[PDB]
Amino acid sequence: VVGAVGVGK
Amino acid sequence: EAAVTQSPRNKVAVTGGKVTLSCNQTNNHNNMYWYRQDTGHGLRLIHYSYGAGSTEKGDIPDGYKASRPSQENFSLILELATPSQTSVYFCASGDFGGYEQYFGPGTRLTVLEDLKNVFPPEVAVFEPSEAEISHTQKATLVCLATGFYPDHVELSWWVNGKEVHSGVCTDPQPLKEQPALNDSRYALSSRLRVSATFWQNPRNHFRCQVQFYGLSENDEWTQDRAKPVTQIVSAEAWGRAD
Amino acid sequence: QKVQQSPESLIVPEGGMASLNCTSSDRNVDYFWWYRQHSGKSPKMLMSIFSNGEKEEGRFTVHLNKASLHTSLHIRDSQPSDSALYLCAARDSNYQLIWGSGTKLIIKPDIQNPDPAVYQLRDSKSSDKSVCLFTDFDSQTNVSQSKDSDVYITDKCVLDMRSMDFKSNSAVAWSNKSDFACANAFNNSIIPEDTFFP
Amino acid sequence: GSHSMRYFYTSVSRPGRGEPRFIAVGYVDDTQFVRFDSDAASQRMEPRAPWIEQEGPEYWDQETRNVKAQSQTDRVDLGTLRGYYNQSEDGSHTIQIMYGCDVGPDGRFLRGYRQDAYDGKDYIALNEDLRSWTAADMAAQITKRKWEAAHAAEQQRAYLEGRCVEWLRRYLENGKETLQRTDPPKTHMTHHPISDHEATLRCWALGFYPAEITLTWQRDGEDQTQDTELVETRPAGDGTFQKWAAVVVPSGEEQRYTCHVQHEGLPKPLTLRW
Amino acid sequence: MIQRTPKIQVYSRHPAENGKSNFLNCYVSGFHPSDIEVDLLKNGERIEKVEHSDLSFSKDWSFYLLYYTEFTPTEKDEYACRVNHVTLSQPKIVKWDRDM
Repeated sequence: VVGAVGVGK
Repeated sequence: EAAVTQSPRNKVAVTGGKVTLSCNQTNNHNNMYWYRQDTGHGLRLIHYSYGAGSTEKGDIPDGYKASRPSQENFSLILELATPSQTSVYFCASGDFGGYEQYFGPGTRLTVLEDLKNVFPPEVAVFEPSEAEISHTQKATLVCLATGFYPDHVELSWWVNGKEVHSGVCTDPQPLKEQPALNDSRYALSSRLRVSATFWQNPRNHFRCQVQFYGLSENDEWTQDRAKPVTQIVSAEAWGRAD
Repeated sequence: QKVQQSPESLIVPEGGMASLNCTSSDRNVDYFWWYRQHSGKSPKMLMSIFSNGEKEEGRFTVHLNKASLHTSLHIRDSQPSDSALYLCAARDSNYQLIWGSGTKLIIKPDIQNPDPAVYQLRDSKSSDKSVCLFTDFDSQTNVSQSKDSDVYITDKCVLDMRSMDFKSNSAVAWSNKSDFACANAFNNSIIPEDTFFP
Repeated sequence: GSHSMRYFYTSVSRPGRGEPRFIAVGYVDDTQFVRFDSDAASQRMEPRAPWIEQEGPEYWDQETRNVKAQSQTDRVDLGTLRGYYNQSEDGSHTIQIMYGCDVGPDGRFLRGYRQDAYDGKDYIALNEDLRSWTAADMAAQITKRKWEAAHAAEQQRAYLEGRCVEWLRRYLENGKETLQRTDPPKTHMTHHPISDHEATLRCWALGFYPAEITLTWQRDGEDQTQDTELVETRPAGDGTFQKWAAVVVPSGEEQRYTCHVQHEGLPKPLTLRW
Repeated sequence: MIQRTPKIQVYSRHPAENGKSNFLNCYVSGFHPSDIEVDLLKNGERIEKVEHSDLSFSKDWSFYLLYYTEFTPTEKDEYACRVNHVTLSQPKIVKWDRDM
């Protein structure tokens, strides 16, 4: 499953 | 630094009207959500967006529309208003789980079937009893706002032009004047206590202000009364040594 | 409703402990949240938990057992500033939140020096009639609803004079009929005995 | 044996030619099983292995929604990083992300990874503690301080320690016959005369799985690593891999050189001689 | 922007026996950036139906791709792979050497 936390970079 | 804003904040509408509620985040969050809070269900997701241009449905998406023209703006469009869409609508922003969903102030929408039941409140201030001053050496002021419909009003106390927050308390819920009737006109009360020496000074000015949210300029009035627009109704009382 | 919160209402004395629970029916939940909503305000996150165990931050303690999908908020040293709706959340099989009905915390204040009484208040000009004010009563006294259909009695509610550090309960009654007096008012409730009368 | 799951993300900017292209692939051990392309036609997460097709349409709807979410995230990150480095507004740049978890023989969390990159160079990386970040340049510290205030390490650890290993174990059981099997190499040797005085002995390894393999020449026991031609382990297209190794030999000394094949699918290491 | 020249290997999936169906593989690895144009050449002419693998990258962030098509090797036909990339001043040709 996909679980990459995106938080803005 | 979380800044999620909402507009409008209070709104009365008619069955069949269009209500467009708007939300604005400035936190560079790609995810924005539109919730709705009713008693017994908690927060319920209507529509949400994963990014600019996208709009996805939630769990109660019937009767509602949404639009995300930019990363910063997210709108909820109620094309044909129904009385079952009377609720408090919350907009939230976040970042794909996401330590926290940042919530907006919330909009109080009351959809009515006819505007003819809308009435501004009548406000009166009641000066403290001399018995209370003698017995407890404190003075209490009571402000009553009666005969208003719908319920979203905002009561505040203004002492000498400054809004006060100490010794101030307002009833959490308006009470119905005729609870049997549908579209019953409501009533609200508030208290303000200050020192007996403060009340005896005639140079102090006490004003109770009630903000009524009702009809807007674009709404159409056809009755022979005053158009119950969103307005302010105040009542004042001056200190007295007696 | 996948997220189930219990209790529904909780009346906790000031200074005591309040334990709120929440349980999910969706087994595919990896994260739990606790949100606090003060009356007429927006929800705001209080605690977060995703690992089995306990997590303390101030007076608040959160517990998690992912086997039973149970989260528990424990507010110790209760203060009247905690009376709010407490919402439980859970991360979906997606990455959205499943919200619960909510639990209502009511922290009854600690009135230190009660001095109950009833007073008559007069209109500033002459726009209306007169009212009765029941004030300075302890938290034990419960204001019963107005019976007589011509008079309306407001709910109990607390004041706070921060400068003098004085808290006082209050309730108001008003009627439009002339045969209305404070002695013959508030009878539908259980007023105390020291209740002073003019 | 220790098994692994890892997702690879690639986002290339196309300034003026459209929106950034997002390519995503998922690899359990060495077997790809999911794929997504933004410049495709399906606009959906698509299977690339037989043991993942058994999952319900709900799986293929949630994975499509979640993988599309990262495409939006990387779209804005692409311009955010451009400003950090003060690059031209018309140039193409690439963001690469690798993340995944590692289980052991038991099935328990061994360790997890999360590594981001910009233009083929390291940008930020989650440390082994799953609780702190490592920046490569001064512009990645901008991201680190933002991510440290958003508790991104906690959120990423919640996946690596939880949902990741949970579904890796599920994937392993759904494809026992394809993932937990080892295909030993098919080894043979060939001989090509360079001239009437020299020749090239090549040692072959065909159709082996997984990728890990070690091929070494010896001259009477002495390793010939300096005089040897080694090629990168290459895919065959059917899930198995290939690798061949050459050494130049004298005319009459072909029987002094031995090739050694080491692979976990072989119970004992092979020794090839001409 | 550290740009990396691609590495090219041309080979067949199974050992080459004439008249028997097999796959022709051109494996391009260790290159950066991702934009690359690769064609399979039969006797110097492009092959129309060519499938390619999904884009991925190795530990050093360098990409790798595999282009393949079904074909039948002969004693006469020569096969090669044409790879064009930003790091190449001119297109690079790698002939398919059977047994290599």
